[PDB]
Amino acid sequence: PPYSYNHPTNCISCHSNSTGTANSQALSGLTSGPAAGACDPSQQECVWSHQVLKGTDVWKKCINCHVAIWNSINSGPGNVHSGLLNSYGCACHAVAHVGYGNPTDGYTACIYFYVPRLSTATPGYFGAKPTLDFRNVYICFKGTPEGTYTFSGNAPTSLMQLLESKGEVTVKALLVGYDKYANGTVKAKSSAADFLETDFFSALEQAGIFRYEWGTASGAVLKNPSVRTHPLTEEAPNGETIVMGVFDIHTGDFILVAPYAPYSRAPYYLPVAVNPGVAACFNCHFVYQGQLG
Amino acid sequence: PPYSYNHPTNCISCHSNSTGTANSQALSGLTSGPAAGACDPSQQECVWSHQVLKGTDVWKKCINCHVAIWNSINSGPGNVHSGLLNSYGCACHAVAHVGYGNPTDGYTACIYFYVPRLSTATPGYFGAKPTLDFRNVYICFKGTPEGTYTFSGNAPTSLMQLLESKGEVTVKALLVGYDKYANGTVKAKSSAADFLETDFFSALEQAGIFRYEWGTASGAVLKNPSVRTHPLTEEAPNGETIVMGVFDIHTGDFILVAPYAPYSRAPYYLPVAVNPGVAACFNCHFVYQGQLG
Amino acid sequence: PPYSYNHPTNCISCHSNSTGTANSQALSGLTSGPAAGACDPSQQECVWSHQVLKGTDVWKKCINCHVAIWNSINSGPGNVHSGLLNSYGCACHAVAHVGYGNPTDGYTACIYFYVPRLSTATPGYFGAKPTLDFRNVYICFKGTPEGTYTFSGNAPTSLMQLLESKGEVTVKALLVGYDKYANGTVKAKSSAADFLETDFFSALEQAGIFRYEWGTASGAVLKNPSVRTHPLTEEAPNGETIVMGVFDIHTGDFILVAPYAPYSRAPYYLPVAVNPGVAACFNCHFVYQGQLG
Amino acid sequence: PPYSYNHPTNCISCHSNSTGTANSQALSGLTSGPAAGACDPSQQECVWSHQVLKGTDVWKKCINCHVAIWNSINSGPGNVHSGLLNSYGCACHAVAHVGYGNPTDGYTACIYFYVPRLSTATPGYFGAKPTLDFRNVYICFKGTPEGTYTFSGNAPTSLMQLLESKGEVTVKALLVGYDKYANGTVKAKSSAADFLETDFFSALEQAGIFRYEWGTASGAVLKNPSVRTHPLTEEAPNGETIVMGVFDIHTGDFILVAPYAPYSRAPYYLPVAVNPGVAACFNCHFVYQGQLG
Amino acid sequence: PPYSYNHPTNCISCHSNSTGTANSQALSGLTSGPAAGACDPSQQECVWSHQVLKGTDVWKKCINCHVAIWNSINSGPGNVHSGLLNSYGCACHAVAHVGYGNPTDGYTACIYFYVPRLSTATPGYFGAKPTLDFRNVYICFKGTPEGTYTFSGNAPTSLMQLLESKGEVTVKALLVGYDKYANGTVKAKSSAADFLETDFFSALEQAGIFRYEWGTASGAVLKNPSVRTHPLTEEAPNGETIVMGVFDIHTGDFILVAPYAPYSRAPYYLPVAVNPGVAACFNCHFVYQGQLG
Ligand code: HEC
Ligand code: HEC
Ligand code: HEC
Ligand code: HEC
Ligand code: HEC
Ligand code: HEC
Ligand code: HEC
Ligand code: HEC
Ligand code: HEC
Ligand code: HEC
Ligand code: HEC
Ligand code: HEC
Ligand code: HEC
Repeated sequence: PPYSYNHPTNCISCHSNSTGTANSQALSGLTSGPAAGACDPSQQECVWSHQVLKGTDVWKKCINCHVAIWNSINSGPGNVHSGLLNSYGCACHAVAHVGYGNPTDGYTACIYFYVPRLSTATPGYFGAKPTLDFRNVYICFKGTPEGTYTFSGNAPTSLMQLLESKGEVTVKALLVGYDKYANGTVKAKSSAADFLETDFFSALEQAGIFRYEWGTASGAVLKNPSVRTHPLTEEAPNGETIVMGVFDIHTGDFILVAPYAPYSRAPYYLPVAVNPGVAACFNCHFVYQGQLG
Repeated sequence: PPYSYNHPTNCISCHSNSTGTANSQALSGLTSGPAAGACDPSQQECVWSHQVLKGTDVWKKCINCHVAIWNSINSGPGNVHSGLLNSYGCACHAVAHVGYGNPTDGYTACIYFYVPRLSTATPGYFGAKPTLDFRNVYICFKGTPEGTYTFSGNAPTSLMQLLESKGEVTVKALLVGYDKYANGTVKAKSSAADFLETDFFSALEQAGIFRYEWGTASGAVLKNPSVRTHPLTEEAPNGETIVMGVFDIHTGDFILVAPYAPYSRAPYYLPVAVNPGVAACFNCHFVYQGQLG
Repeated sequence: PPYSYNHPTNCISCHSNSTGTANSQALSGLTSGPAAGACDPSQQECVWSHQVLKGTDVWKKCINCHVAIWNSINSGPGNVHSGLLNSYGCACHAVAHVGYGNPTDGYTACIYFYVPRLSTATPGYFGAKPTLDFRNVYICFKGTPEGTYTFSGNAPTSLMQLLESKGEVTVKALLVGYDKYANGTVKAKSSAADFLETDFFSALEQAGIFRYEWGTASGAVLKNPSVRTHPLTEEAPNGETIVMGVFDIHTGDFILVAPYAPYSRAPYYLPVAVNPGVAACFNCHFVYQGQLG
Repeated sequence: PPYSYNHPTNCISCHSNSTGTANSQALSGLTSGPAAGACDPSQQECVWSHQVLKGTDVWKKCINCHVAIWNSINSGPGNVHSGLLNSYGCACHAVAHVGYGNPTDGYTACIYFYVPRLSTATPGYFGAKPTLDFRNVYICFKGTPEGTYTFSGNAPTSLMQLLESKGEVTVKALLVGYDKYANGTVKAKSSAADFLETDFFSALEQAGIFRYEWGTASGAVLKNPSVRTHPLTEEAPNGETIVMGVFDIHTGDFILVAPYAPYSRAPYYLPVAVNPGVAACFNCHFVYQGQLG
Repeated sequence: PPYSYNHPTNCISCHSNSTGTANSQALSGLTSGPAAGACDPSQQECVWSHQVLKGTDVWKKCINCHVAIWNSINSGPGNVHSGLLNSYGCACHAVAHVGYGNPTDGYTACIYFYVPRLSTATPGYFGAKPTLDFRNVYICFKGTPEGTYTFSGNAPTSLMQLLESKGEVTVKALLVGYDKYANGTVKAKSSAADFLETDFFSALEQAGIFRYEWGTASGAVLKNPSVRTHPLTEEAPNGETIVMGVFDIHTGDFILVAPYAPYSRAPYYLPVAVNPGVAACFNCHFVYQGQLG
């Protein structure tokens, strides 16, 4: 069975354009019913049509959850980036598919993200905004949790050279200090960071990520005892997971978005002043003709 | 990961209008919860709504730290400049965003500040105070740490001409002599200035800025051994930082506020009589019709 | 950066009521510490509270250096003028703020001083002492180093008329002959005056002011080789300076206090018998009902 | 700037008890050095302590020049008047401070001198010497160069009545005939007096006073071409001067000491037999109980 | 100013031992030059040293004018009295200093002369010559021009008693008749005496003394039109003068030497046969043990 590391590993929901709508292009009759994309699930039984998507459609077709954020960026309080998302989906989050375990042999994982394109637009361009083209490039590699890596893909050669010279891909995240109790209560502390810096394939071994609270009478943010939040993540040490975060193409670092918005304030990560999560946008907003784009 | 040069490079806190308040316009439900600006983080889990701000709002929305200074100027002991700040935010500090490194190719950085406007107000005006309009103009440029620069922006043409003729933007700061010990103790000396004057992009290489003390039994100001101060800054030589200071539009010099208030007295910077930090206000308080405004 | 012409151009020290005292009304916590005027710099880190002062307070709040002179006048050997200084500060020295350069366009400078008030006190008063009221009036003007000037302010109309008719404000000082050597040694001669008489804005171009000695084995006063004195001043030809001296309201002449007390004796300024520095007190001690007060 | 009429108008030298001595009560450290009256100018830099003196001390503290005359009277060839000078300073010379000009409005000037006191000493005293008490009284007045005057002060009522009845104070001096050449040579003639008699405030307009020679091959006294003497005085028509001479309290006439000792012989002032300069001593040496003392 | 009655009232020339000689004990440097009695006026500027003399020196030190008469008596045609003058100066002329005026109150005047001493030299001496000792005694008094007088001094008691009994001191002189013309011509008549006999203090009111001629084509003595003689004296009615003559101690009469040698012949004073001027020598040449010496 698939294991959850940071995201629900429902390979159908993220790849098949919803399941509950009327026409439901992903739904088809079971035995001899209507052809694919024609049944009415509210009026007749029909089954998944085995639809799989590739390319930029997958980024856009991830609006099955996160309706609030999608509406927030599209004609909401995030109106600025509306042009980018409405044309390329979530064009700045990196999805890292991972396959199998047993660290004795070495796993296999690919990383998918976007890279701004700048070969056009009157060479010599050094603006504070990028041109609207991103090529949806990807990187995939194989290796053991310790030591060497082998790279492949169609990423820009400048990033491939950096990754080959480095020899590994690193993962860094911010670990808000937390206290775990017997009944599952998770309360955050006031001064603890324990900055993460490990190989990507050794990051599958540890699950000390804070990622919000779930307790009661907590002194930081949460106060309601009976809610369904998402506390500290799971280990998943030799399984098939979907690691989600952002990929800083400048240094080849896959960064996890470990803390949430209410837990990115000074009295909660004081020892380490920086939050690694917000680092992708420097590969978009301060570009020039060369660099690594 | 973002690097800290003089300011916390938390790109969300300075651009998203707080995160912990009740309504919390920057907070939105994670999967299908309340729309953006409607969750209660103390009563339900919700996530950053990807809100980004541009214009004069960003200057005003920087009241998430520095509550003491904001209250000091607004109806406090800094009551004089209350009219300016309450309408334009911190209208005299310059924020210099910087992107990427590897000085072989050259970085890219922009500078944001304010410039008094004087085209109105009965031509021939030569008062000791400026008119209340500042246009929040910006300058951005690209170049290597050594030699030539290329400029662009919407700054007044008089300043653009000076910057193009000069060919570079310089950084100057006051370096109070300090002694660094093994245990991190930093004690200031009695006579050492070592005035800074370097290209802006070569200022990212050196971190000899004094910027307060952190030791114990210090003979200058500090006496308490266990406090969390901010000692000498960090290098950040090929990273994405946020350099903060003031920009003197008269000479195109980006000035760092290197020493703090307790360390701007005669027995602490004696060899160099002037403190470069307090130089912005000459572009506001002694203006005339032309000049560089 | 600010330039030094005759005084340290530390715009905070002269305008913010000290920085090192316990309560330290000008000091405030950095991020969320105690409010302004409440931190203890010897026990906790806190920063300048952006306090700026206007009016008669600025004159009194200049006791951060010059403790010896302040104590000399207040209940010392200068006991006579103790009543005036303790109520109005240094009420006879003129401070001349100056802004920007490039003499092609023309600078902008204001002058601040005191003027005795005599409209009261039984009209017909022609005593040898003035009444204790001085109104702390100011004059500001704009113009190029050559030729015309434009005046404004709230000074008494009699002085404004004289300044407009004259068309310029002149600067005069006594230049004790000096010899400058390679190693910085400055020795005064026996007969050289070279009386100064130039427009105020052309006085920023030349720095031939003697202003004490710094050498060794000097035959005039100084004998110790290793001391920190203040030798001949600096040019500062297109910068923001703070010119300090006295303003003779009778002729509208801004007079620099060029020589010091040990160098105002006959064998050191013989060719010119008068010392222009001591000329302010004729606007206080020999007044009548009209005049220019 | 102050103007010289007959005396160096150095208001500090005559009022501040020297400047070059070791202890130097008038010298104080500049910024934070030793307190007033404690610096060593030959070993450390220190500045005028703003010391001002009033009363009989000012008369005694004028020994900073005129060392030869002071030693001549004190235990020298002027041994007779040694008792008077050692106790009251120069008790027979009159100092007349003057303030401002523009004769359209009228100036303001005070006169300071000594008056013998005779109310004691067995009424009926008509000796040829006065009693040793002089009260250092003063007279000050205001008026235009033409016509009326207004008097005030604490002088004996007998002199005040005479001055009010007269309506003006007159100045008289002896003008030795002189010839002035292009190169500054001044040679005295053999028969020319041109006795002076004018209002005090109209005496500031003319500068025909002989007051010694400065030429070469002169047939009267001087023979050396290269000396620094004091030739004919200056006009100073609307300025702040210090007129020095003697005040004959008998007639209220301020008398200038116009010619020097070598030029008070018969072949140099023949037309007028009397020299007005030596007229003060009749108010000391031939007094009685009443008179104007 | 001093007034001239019969003698130049130059109080310095008669009291300070010349001014033009090389060593010039009465001359001293002005500001810091050579000490008193050491300057060379022909080679350097120096000023009166305020030297005043008392005693028998003043009589001898009156050789600054009258060189002809001094040489006439000393080893000349007046060889007889050479012993007296060379040891006591002009020991038979009386000098009468006078002070102030306004005859309503009364003036004050002293008289200085010589009195032969005869208490020694074998009591019973009645020779035709006096012994060589004269004691340089003086008399001073106060009184109004009319009526009573008050006497004091150290004169011999016999003369004091006579003066007190008389109650006044009288002045007598011979008035040669003269005619005064518009152009200043003064011509003497042939028969007019108008003998003077008045109180000393009322003699200051009238100036009808002949005292030589100044005209042209005069029939008495003078023939040259252009000469500088000394015609009829001046009034000086309420001033400070120096009355010069001889004092006849026998009757206490101060006698003026009114006519000169060429005008003491019979056809010029015919009505009064005696000339009062030559009356002093009867107090020297016909003395005895008692009398009034
Ligand atoms: C349905 C279920 C979806 C779909 C179709 C997508 N997401 Fe999202 N996601 C989902 C859940 C329940 C959560 C909570 C995380 C948890 O339970 O542990 C998330 C979280 C994220 C995050 C935060 C990652 C982290 O905190 O470590 C991101 C960045 C994210 N999801 C992105 C994302 C994108 C880009 C999608 C479409 C391309 C997308 N999700 C779809 C549930 C669901
Ligand atoms: C939250 C965290 C913020 C926010 C939202 C702003 N600042 Fe400020 N700032 C912050 C810290 C922790 C510090 C300490 C500096 C350090 O840790 O090294 C500062 C400092 C400054 C300074 C001093 C710069 C220097 O000493 O070199 C300035 C001038 C400053 N901050 C300005 C500033 C402005 C103008 C802001 C809003 C527009 C602002 N800050 C927001 C923390 C925080
Ligand atoms: C701290 C630093 C101060 C403060 C707060 C004031 N002064 Fe003063 N001042 C200071 C220095 C180091 C010097 C030396 C001058 C030099 O380095 O070149 C001075 C000098 C003066 C002078 C002399 C001016 C001259 O010689 O040309 C004056 C007249 C003077 N300072 C006046 C003054 C007044 C009136 C102040 C308060 C209102 C004042 N100072 C404050 C240093 C400092
Ligand atoms: C220092 C400089 C002093 C001081 C402290 C005093 N005097 Fe004197 N004085 C000085 C100079 C250089 C001169 C020359 C005059 C000139 O340059 O024109 C004088 C002159 C006088 C005179 C003569 C006045 C005349 O000729 O018209 C007098 C009477 C005089 N000075 C008096 C005087 C007194 C009474 C002082 C102390 C109370 C005194 N001076 C101080 C220079 C200096
Ligand atoms: C310099 C000037 C002197 C000095 C130092 C003395 N005298 Fe003499 N004197 C002087 C003048 C110019 C005149 C002319 C008189 C005039 O101008 O009206 C005189 C006159 C006399 C007289 C005659 C008095 C008379 O005619 O009424 C006498 C008796 C006399 N002078 C005496 C005298 C004595 C005793 C002196 C020294 C002790 C002396 N003089 C000095 C000019 C000068
Ligand atoms: C929550 C999101 C999400 C989930 C869950 C997910 N994917 Fe994807 N997948 C993506 C996105 C986004 C892309 C876009 C890659 C591109 O556009 O090039 C992608 C692309 C792919 C590709 C294309 C690779 C290529 O070279 O074209 C494959 C294969 C794939 N996914 C397999 C899987 C499998 C197998 C699972 C589950 C068992 C899975 N994915 C689950 C988001 C997801
Ligand atoms: C993957 C690309 C990408 C990333 C990552 C990204 N942006 Fe942008 N951003 C854009 C583009 C494209 C635009 C211009 C949109 C347009 O012109 O329509 C833009 C515009 C903006 C603007 C407005 C610029 C203007 O001139 O008005 C702001 C502000 C901004 N972004 C902030 C941010 C911040 C803050 C981050 C990171 C926290 C970020 N962006 C991350 C692509 C990106
Ligand atoms: C502590 C303050 C601060 C931080 C941190 C900060 N900014 Fe800004 N930023 C500002 C201010 C102030 C402005 C105002 C510029 C204006 O008003 O024109 C601004 C403006 C901008 C703009 C607008 C440029 C334009 O032309 O309109 C962009 C893009 C931007 N920031 C990007 C970023 C990114 C990306 C980060 C972090 C990864 C970041 N900023 C972090 C203060 C900050
Ligand atoms: C970016 C613009 C700006 C800067 C920088 C600035 N000021 Fe001002 N200042 C103003 C304005 C605008 C006013 C007038 C406010 C009003 O009229 O309401 C003012 C007013 C003042 C006043 C009061 C003037 C009066 O007539 O009462 C003082 C004092 C003052 N400033 C001091 C300073 C000092 C000191 C500095 C530098 C250390 C400084 N200011 C920097 C904009 C500025
Ligand atoms: C050493 C002394 C000193 C220094 C340094 C100094 N000032 Fe001042 N300043 C004064 C004094 C004194 C006044 C008093 C004026 C008054 O009372 O009217 C004053 C007044 C002012 C005013 C008030 C003008 C008005 O019309 O009310 C302004 C604005 C000002 N200063 C600006 C500055 C600036 C900007 C700087 C430095 C960058 C500076 N000053 C540095 C002494 C100083
Ligand atoms: C700006 C005004 C001002 C200036 C400039 C000034 N004074 Fe004064 N001075 C005063 C006042 C006011 C008093 C009277 C103080 C009192 O009555 O309490 C005074 C009093 C005096 C007194 C004592 C007067 C008395 O009757 O006892 C002396 C002496 C004196 N000043 C000397 C000087 C000298 C010397 C100077 C110049 C070198 C000078 N002053 C400059 C204002 C001034
Ligand atoms: C060369 C001598 C000299 C000079 C120069 C001089 N004074 Fe005086 N001053 C005196 C003397 C002597 C007195 C003594 C008055 C007394 O004792 O009553 C005096 C007294 C005074 C007084 C006291 C008035 C009173 O009523 O008590 C004042 C005020 C004064 N001076 C002002 C000045 C000023 C202002 C200057 C120059 C700008 C100056 N003086 C220059 C010699 C001088
Ligand atoms: C032309 C001659 C002459 C002139 C002019 C003159 N004196 Fe004298 N004075 C004398 C003589 C002679 C004595 C000698 C008295 C004695 O020896 O006792 C004398 C003595 C004195 C004495 C001494 C009195 C005593 O009791 O010892 C005084 C005082 C005096 N004079 C004052 C003056 C004054 C004041 C002036 C002018 C302003 C003046 N004199 C002008 C000739 C003169």
